Amino acid sequence: MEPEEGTPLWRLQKLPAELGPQLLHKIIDGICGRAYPVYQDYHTVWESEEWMHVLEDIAKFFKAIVGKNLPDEEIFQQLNQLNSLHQETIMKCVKSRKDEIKQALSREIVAISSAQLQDFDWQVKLALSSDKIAALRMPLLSLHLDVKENGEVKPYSIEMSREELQNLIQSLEAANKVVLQLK
Amino acid sequence: MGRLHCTEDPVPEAVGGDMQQLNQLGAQQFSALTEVLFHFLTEPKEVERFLAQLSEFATTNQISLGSLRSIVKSLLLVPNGALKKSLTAKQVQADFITLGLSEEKATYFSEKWKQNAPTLARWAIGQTLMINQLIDMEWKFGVTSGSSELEKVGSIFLQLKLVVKKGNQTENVYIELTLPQFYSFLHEMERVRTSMECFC
Amino acid sequence: TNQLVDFQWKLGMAVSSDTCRSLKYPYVAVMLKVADHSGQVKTKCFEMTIPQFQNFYRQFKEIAAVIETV
Amino acid sequence: AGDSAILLRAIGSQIRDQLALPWVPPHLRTPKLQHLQGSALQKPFHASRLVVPELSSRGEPREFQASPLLLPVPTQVPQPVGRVASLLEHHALQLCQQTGTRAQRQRLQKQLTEHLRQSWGLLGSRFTHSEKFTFH
Amino acid sequence: MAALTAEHFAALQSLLKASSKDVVRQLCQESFSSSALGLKKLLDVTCSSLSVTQEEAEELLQALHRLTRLVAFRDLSSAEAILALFPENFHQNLKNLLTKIILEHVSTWRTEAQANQISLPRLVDLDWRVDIKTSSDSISRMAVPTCLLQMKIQEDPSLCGDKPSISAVTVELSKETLDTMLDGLGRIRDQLSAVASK
Amino acid sequence: MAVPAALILRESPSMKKAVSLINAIDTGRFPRLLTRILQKLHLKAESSFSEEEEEKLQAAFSLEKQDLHLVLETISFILEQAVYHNVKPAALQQQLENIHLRQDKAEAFVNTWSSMGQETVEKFRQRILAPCKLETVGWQLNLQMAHSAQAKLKSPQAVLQLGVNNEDSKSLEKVLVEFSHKELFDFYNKLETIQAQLDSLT
Repeated sequence: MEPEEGTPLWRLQKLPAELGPQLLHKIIDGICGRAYPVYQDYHTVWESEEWMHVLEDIAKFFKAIVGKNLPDEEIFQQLNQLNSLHQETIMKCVKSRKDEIKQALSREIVAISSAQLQDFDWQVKLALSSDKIAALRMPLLSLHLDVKENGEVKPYSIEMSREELQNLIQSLEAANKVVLQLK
Repeated sequence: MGRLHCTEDPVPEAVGGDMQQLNQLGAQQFSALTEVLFHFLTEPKEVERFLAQLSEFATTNQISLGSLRSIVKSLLLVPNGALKKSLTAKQVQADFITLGLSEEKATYFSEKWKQNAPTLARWAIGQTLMINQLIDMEWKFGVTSGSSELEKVGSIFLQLKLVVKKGNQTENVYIELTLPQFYSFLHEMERVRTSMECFC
Repeated sequence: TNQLVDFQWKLGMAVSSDTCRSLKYPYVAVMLKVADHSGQVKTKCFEMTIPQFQNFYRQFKEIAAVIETV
Repeated sequence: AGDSAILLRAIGSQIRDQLALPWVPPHLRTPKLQHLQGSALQKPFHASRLVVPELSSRGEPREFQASPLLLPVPTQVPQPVGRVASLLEHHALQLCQQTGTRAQRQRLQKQLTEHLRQSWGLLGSRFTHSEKFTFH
Repeated sequence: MAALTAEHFAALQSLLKASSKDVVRQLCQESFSSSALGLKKLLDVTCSSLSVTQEEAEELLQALHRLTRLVAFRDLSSAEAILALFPENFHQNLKNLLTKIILEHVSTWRTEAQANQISLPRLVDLDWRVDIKTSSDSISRMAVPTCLLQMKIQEDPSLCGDKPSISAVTVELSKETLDTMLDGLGRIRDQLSAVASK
Repeated sequence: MAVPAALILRESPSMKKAVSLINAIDTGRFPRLLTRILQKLHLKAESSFSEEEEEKLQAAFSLEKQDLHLVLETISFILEQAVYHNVKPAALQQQLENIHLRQDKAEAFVNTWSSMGQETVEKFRQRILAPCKLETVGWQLNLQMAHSAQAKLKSPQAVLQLGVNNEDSKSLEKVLVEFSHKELFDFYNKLETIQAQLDSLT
């Protein structure tokens, strides 16, 4: 004996259908960058080695139907095998979360590159003296970059005077002019 | 038996003009150019020597080196397809005749191609991909007489050094085998030999 | 040897750079995800020009032809 | 200048207050002295993308937002430092967006398309010695 | 291996404090096998079982480690040789019990020590495939046989650090290269069919 | 001990060309050529001649670079086989004539091998097949006088530096080790065990 196979949501047929909306929205939160659901809530529904495939099979479905901009009728036709409440649940999740999923995909298209800026921070400080000169009073900016490369996040730091920061901003303003012709 | 065929229909029109430039050559000039081109192809990394030969050839005839480069490029198009396909000399000859090289000159080029082709075929097979090619092996056969844990031991061992080409660079791989492992290793690699000597 | 886990692509235009106001050239960018020995998975990305894609795509059509008549 | 004089006077009185306290061994520092003497851990600025309710929401998107399935916005991040960094960068982007030609834009997109068509339209040792001498 | 001392033998007297002969037997067996880090873990195990002080337990594990490996290093083949190591003042029933335990394990100890010698990285597994190459980007057709050799190799984990202790390398051989190394390895086989070298 | 009577030096097309060239090679220069190669032979990272010296050899012989290179490789292979077998002089003479080498070249080999070969065989015997060697030993002796946690010390300290050659990388790594007096005597006792193990072999 073995379960059915077909639309990869065949593993959802094991759920009690009243749990449907909770799990599917929480998987979408994980797609978009929040926490995924925890197995402890569903350990009676799937095996621990099976649960890992439930998450993957659901995430692929939502990504695929949004990326292809499918019509609602073509989505219904893919859901024909599911329980009617699971069919209705999934259609509602699409309508409510379509625009949020689409933004997650756009973020993932930027990752088709060798390195990405993950986060930044900055500090302004005043240097009051040094071993070279006692009446130094030089403003400096420290810019901290977190760059994701080869699946690891690397910290960089860059220090700028008033004039270096002016050249930086003047260059990024030229880039922004081009961005705003496209955006 | 044999059948005449061209390499392919997409060919630059300039190639036909270059064959007309070979028609302008004297037979002694054409034959010298044939041998110069094959002298490169028999040593195909000696590009500097070929360029020196082209300079001498250009200076001897007093022909523009740019026009000579055209002739060289136009000629090379036929062997590249021919060697990849493994075309016959007569097929190469008919193609050169279609390009407009005179049938005698195309005959000499196809015959010198014919002689060189077994040499060039062996070269081409060498270029084909290999994954982590073994290029050298060194070995040491010995006995462990004593250790820090036991005064007396008496354990036979084999050490191998494998030198492995990994694209642009080489690596050394060090492996120690016990006595039972050595015979198991040698027994397997003799099976390899046997199946490399028979198929189907 | 290595095995492909996934293949992804994007098509884009390079529009402008600080040295060249009108770049305006298209590219194809490919991401390969490969599994190593013991299943360690890693990604590699590279750009192609549009002529390079046409060649890359053309050669895979040769592989598919020989692999049937092998 | 009066404003810079006030700054330097504030700077100097901070250095006094720090010089006035001795160095304490790291295993004895209470949390105040951990901050002054550098044995506390700072946490990096890391921002996560939030979901916020939209008042103009109607239909099925509103039915989601009106329900426990959309968590209260700051509680969507487990850690308070990431929670702070997330709200800060979310609000920063809103200011950039709201603070920012159709013929010029259509013209540019048509210029980009012609370049794509024009680009495609080009389709239109003793071991080696022993081998060399006796096994090659 | 350095000789034992009266301080070590006094630690062995802690075995009189120990709860059972098999507890002694356990401590003997584990102290031979245990690393220094294992000895920290085993020290906690010893304190928990014996409830003696950590000093007594640590010195006892040190004394057994030193005693057992001294016998294994020398390979003392009889009780009489082992008994000579013990001082005359030692508790004779415990001294006789230790001799019995040492006799049983000593055969196993030399076998276990002989496996864990230092070496270059060891061969763990060997696999091979023979293919015939049929075509390439540059030759339309071919018929060249090739061997891919796959080896799985392990290094002492103390030398690896961050890296995994075991790795795999593929190596490709033509028959020309294969024949060359079959000669090289055959030499060693001929000189052992009669049990000593040529 | 015994050495096989079969062909130590073996026929091949490249060998047959080289044999004709070596018979042609100037007998007045050939002994000097041989001794340089034999002295170098144990070195894998080093050529027997520079390209400038190979140009001088080309100008003397009137060989091409590839022909001279083949000859140098052929001579190396002949001498490599002589080391591996540890061939006796008279046996070497016969093998050279068996590849149809001319008498003066064969005699020139036998003379050059006779003195220099035995040193070369010993130099090969000391070769190591390992990724790392111990290369250098060095030490410094110090007297501790004080530190931030104790005054009035008088403790001898030794620092040992071991220079380890990593021939995979052609880089030497310097390892520094501290010893107290008790620690250095413990180390000495282990070296004394290694020496007794070594002395058991003789």
